[PDB]
Amino acid sequence: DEFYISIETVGNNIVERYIDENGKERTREVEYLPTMFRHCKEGKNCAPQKFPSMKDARDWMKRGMNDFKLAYISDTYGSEIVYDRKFVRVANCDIEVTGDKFPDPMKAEYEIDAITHYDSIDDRFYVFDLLNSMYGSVSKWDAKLAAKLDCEGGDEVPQEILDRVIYMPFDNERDMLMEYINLWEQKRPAIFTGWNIEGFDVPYIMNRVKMILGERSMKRFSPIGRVKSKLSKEIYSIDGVSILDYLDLYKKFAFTNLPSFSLESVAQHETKKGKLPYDGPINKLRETNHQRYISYNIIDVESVQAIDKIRGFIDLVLSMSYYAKMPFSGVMSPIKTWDAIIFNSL
Amino acid sequence: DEFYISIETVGNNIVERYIDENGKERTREVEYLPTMFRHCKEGKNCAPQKFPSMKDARDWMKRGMNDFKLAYISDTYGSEIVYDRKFVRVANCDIEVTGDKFPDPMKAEYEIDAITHYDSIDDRFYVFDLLNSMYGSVSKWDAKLAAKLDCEGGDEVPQEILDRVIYMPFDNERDMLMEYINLWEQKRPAIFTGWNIEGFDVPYIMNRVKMILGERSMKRFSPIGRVKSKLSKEIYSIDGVSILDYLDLYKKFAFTNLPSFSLESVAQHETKKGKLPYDGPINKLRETNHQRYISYNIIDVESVQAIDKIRGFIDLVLSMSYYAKMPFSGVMSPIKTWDAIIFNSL
Repeated sequence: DEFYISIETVGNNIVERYIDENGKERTREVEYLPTMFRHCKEGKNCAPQKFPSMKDARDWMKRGMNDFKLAYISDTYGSEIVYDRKFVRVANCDIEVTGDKFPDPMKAEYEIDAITHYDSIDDRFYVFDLLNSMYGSVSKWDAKLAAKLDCEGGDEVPQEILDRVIYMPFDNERDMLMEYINLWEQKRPAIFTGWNIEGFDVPYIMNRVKMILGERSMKRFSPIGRVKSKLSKEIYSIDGVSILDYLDLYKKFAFTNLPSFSLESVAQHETKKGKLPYDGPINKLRETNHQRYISYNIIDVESVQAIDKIRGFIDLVLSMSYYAKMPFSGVMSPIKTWDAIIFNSL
Repeated sequence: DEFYISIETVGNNIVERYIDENGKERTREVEYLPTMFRHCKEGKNCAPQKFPSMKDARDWMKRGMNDFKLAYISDTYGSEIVYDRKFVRVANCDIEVTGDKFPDPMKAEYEIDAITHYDSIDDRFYVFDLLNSMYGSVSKWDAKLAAKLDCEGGDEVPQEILDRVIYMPFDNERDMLMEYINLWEQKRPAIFTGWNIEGFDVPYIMNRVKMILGERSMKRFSPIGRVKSKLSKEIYSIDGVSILDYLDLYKKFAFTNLPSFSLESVAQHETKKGKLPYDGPINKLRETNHQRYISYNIIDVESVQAIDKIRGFIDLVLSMSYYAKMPFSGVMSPIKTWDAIIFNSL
């Protein structure tokens, strides 16, 4: 009851997102000067220390921004934090890109044709189906068929999954993308997961939007209007939203030693449920069986929430974060966490 | 009001050292059952999960135990921890030994000439002097001469430091060693710091006491009874006492750039007050110039506390450890701190 969701900074100012004292998520840009600093931030670290004066903090601020954020939090939430996950919007997507070669996210040359995106608040799987684009036009996915047995041409996607589905077919990619940005705008995720979203999905979505709708549209993913490409790889950061890959969480917090950390292997290992095999060039399954294509896509996206349901990692990130009184992204490393404990301790 | 000093375990038990309702160090011995456990206890950790019924917990017991410790602390110490330095017994010692250089702590051949041991609680430095140190019978030491200028035959040991020196002259090693153990037994340090204590000071005392006085005389040092080795350089641990070497704290929490991290180098740098330049020999200073020898000893020991007044690492240690609700030994370890936060976040 009164806790932060995001701590960003713009113009030497703090822009924070939080769930207020009546459960509504609000954002505020504060004018803020920290009261401590750590000289080494201007395997070693150093003890923090209080500024003597508001003049000191002031020319420091003009000279670790992360320590600035750590301080804000401490000043703003000095008491034990009381939080409620029901107030935190965790979303996770999984896209499908049909093309020759392979969908190199950096290049982002093929039209993405499927994006299912769960939302913990609504508890709905917003499915985005592109039935019309370069690799042939295709028919609308069918929820009723999707439920039927494989023997009867059904996909066998369970009902409560199918029941929370919110099908949205599109005539063209521009439109689908343009509407996906909208989903982000009106339902902005505090934490965004998935499985290798950081490696594939996120960058490929940013790169295709950017390439198709152009930069300006791409930054609309960020409520700060800040979406950057970091560099083999390219990962993309979306300010205002903690992008936390469940493949990373799973590898950091679930003692496994699996030969493959594929969605399938992990999901099969965790939920014990699996996906119907498919005798046919999977690389061409949208062409051969788009109905199945869309169901596989929605199964994948629920696998994550299932695994999370079993493992409770999103919950740990929140406990760990609110306790250390640090941004969710630190939980992902001893050093980051330890480094915040060092500062927040004094 | 009340905080842990030491948390240890005898068998399937827990014995706790602490400052009580009204500041007295006390020791509890509690029957304890873990409220949480982390299955992986048999950047890779795992999710903690509470136990709803002591039955389903006790059924798990016997199936690292610093899970037990971290848990005891949390369970027993709920609520933010408030602590005061004034009650935490912080000791620090430096010794002088004469014999073939770098008198190896493993071997432990020679009769340790002297030990000055400060005790934060009763703000006095304790000076143990070995007269009849094989090599030679020598004069007592005079605090008087030890305060008067290079111009005279004195060592310029500051007066403030001199008004604190309890001088204990001994005519044999054993008499001084037995009494040394006595000091610990009578004023058990919560934290035991020094400069390179871990490498030399400690393992030399333990092996001398073991070799010359025997095992149990060594174990007389631990509040419960276990002082153990690790071995061609053995490292000692006294259970019930946190041995925190200031050399390690300093490299870790200071951000310097010093060509040398010797006690001399450091103290000069910090206090900008160097030692009275050496004159004569070095190794025969016990003989040629004892007294200066003993004056210096007190000096090495006060420089550490001096360094600490400026740096504040002992503060950071109690802060971090109480903030994370973990034992003092984990503030040097990111894994350990992070791992404590994971636990305590539940």
